[PDB]
Amino acid sequence: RPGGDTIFGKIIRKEIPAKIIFEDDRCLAFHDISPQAPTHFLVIPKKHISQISVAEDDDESLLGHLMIVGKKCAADLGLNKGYRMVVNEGSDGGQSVYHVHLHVLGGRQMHWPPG
Amino acid sequence: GDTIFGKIIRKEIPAKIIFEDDRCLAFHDISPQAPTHFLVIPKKHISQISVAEDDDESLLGHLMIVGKKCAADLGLNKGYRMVVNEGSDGGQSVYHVHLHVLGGRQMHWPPG
Ligand SMILES: CNc1nc(N)nc2c1ncn2[C@@H]1O[C@H](COP(=O)(O)O)[C@@H](O)[C@@]1(C)F
Ligand code: NA
Repeated sequence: RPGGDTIFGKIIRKEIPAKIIFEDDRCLAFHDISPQAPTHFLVIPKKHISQISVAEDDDESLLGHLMIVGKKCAADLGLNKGYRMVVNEGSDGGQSVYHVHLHVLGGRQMHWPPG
Repeated sequence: GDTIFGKIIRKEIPAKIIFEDDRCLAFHDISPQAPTHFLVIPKKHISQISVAEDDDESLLGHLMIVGKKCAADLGLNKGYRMVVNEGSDGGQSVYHVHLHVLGGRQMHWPPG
């Protein structure tokens, strides 16, 4: 299925509702359902890639496009003071949905270490 | 507008370099927050992700592919976290774009 059958594939195909911020031919940006900050959204590719550890060398442009879209959405949402971009990989990374996604958190002071 | 990461790229100060190519450098972080904590930075000086242009997409994605390849070579088979901090709220320390890659322990949520 185009986009796959994880909850993110369903959101890509408009089968499950989501709060969409931006959409193009390569990616979708939408608000996280359990926000860990005043502003917390996700940017996902439309192409299904299960995890960053299995991304191909030709996925570089797409992965960079997730970050460019994440920084554009953050500026459009008024995050003028900054934000944190996060990609979780596997069990130690805390990954719970196996479809690559970039978290963007802002609206508050983010702390160190990042988890 | 030089930065300490510019001195590392230029080999003017020591760093434990993990990998280098013609457009990026990966090296262990001097103040590690996990058993394995390294950075991947572009050689081109982009001060922060908020000012990166559309033409930089391939270079930014290259940081993540190099980061995931370095993590595999460093034995992070149980997973890891990749982080990019922007500005004061993001907790950005050096004004040279850097991708943090942290593993070797359970990463917690929220991510700071
Ligand atoms: C109702 N859904 C959720 N509710 C609550 N409370 N926490 C959730 C939900 N989904 C995920 N998480 C948390 O997000 C983290 C990052 O996951 P990923 O985005 O990188 O895949 C996970 O480790 C989690 C389970 F702590
Ligand atoms: Na610099």
